[PDB]
Amino acid sequence: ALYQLITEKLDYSLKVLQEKFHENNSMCDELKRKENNFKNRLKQLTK
Amino acid sequence: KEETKNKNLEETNVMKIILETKQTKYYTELEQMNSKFQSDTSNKVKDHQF
Repeated sequence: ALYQLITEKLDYSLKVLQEKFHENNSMCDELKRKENNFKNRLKQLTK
Repeated sequence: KEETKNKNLEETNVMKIILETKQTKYYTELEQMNSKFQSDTSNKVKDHQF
């Protein structure tokens, strides 16, 4: 009983954590694009 | 005096080995189940960690 339920809990937790990792990667690259856009906006503004 | 020891030891050993055969019949799953948990759970643990 300790075995099967805990192993299924962990198998579901793997998906739970991988979802948040993928979404964190998406938020990270969107942050990268945002900061690049702000820096290029500054570039054009100075020009 | 000899016969007392003879009968005691003989019956005692007969019962001991017979009940030993009866008893030794019960355990196969404890260590195997534990190990077969951790064997396929180590990768999950490493996933959790990383």
